[PDB]
Amino acid sequence: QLVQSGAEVKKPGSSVKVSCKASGGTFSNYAINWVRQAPGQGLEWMGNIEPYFGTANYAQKFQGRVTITADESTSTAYMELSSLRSEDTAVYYCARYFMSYKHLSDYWGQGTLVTVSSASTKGPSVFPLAPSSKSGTAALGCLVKDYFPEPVTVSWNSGALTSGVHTFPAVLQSSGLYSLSSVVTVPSSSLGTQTYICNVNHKPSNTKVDKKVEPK
Amino acid sequence: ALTQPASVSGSPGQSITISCTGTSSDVGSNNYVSWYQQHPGKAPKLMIYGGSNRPSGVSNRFSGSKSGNTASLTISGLQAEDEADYYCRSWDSNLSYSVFGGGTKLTVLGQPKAAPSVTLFPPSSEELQANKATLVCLISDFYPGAVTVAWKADSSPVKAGVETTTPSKQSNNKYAASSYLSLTPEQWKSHRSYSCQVTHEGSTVEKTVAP
Repeated sequence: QLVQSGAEVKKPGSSVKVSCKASGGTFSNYAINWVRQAPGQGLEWMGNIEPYFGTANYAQKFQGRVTITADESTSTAYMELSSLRSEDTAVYYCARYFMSYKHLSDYWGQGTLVTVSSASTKGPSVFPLAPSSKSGTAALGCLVKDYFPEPVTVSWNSGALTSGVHTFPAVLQSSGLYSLSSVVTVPSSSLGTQTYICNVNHKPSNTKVDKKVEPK
Repeated sequence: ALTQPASVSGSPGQSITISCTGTSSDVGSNNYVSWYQQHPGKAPKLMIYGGSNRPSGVSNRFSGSKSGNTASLTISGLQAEDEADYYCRSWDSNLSYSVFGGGTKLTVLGQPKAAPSVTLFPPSSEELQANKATLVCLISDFYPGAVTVAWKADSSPVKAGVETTTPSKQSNNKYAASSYLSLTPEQWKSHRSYSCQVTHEGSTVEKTVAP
């Protein structure tokens, strides 16, 4: 129903445009709401836009450097926040109410992580974490190193291997760059007879690194 | 905005209520108040709307009350899953301005303690050749998220040179955490073995690895 654009970095004075595509099916035409949430903080309403009238609403706190527009031609709403300051670093969501069964309910997008930084976008370095020895069951995985900004999306076997996977939360390095890992639990007997591959996606740099893992 | 208690606690089967108290220009000015449930790393789920109505599909264990300038969410038959941050929401009478509460961290007590399941990986050959050496220590499904990591070199506290994460509320309510020890592809070979000490409550698991 709601699919948002991808994560970006933006220098401390720039602007960013987040897109929300209402691709669902509906007889309800309620506004597209925008709510952001900074890491660990709570929810914050920014404003919305009633597609019909075109009338947009803005929480005063954002009035002046935020503009919500909807392109009816593509059923895609947009939120542009400008004069970007460091505290604008957060996950931006779009939401919309609707009638399901004579009862209200509201769908939320997957959100987008806008990172306010004067740092350059760096692609990750993917290293294989070969199994055996220190792994009945053996653990193998990938070490996604030194990237920026977040997030990174680790998958196995293009998506087939969706069982026993464990992609951990990234860690922030003193260098300011990010590093994360993704392990998998697999039958030691399947090792030699199964091809393991982690497909790491870092949309912020339009990079996808497909790395194969194995032992000696 | 709207103020709600920073946190609450409760044992299974028991039931508590979270209060959200605002003013007469918001909560006290209509029945446009709702409650959202937000599990770690997920988007908020609408639990109660228009003061007391529940969306279709939400457990009727959740009920919403409203009176004067404050709203109340009551969770009964408390289950472990109920654990998450809860937010209250208000809409002005015109539906042209909404505002959320500060959020309240609910935590279900009487939850079985689990020890960390540690795993340590040595610098990949590939990386070493790339003149880098990175040790990766993945701490898994424990409870509570009260763990402390310490790295050693042969047997001596290689404190500083590390980077650990913060416990992250996993799916199954337990926690997980990483820990990376960066070092020179020389300092790794020129040393017997490195280890990752993961102490947590009584238990203290530690995995060592060597070139």
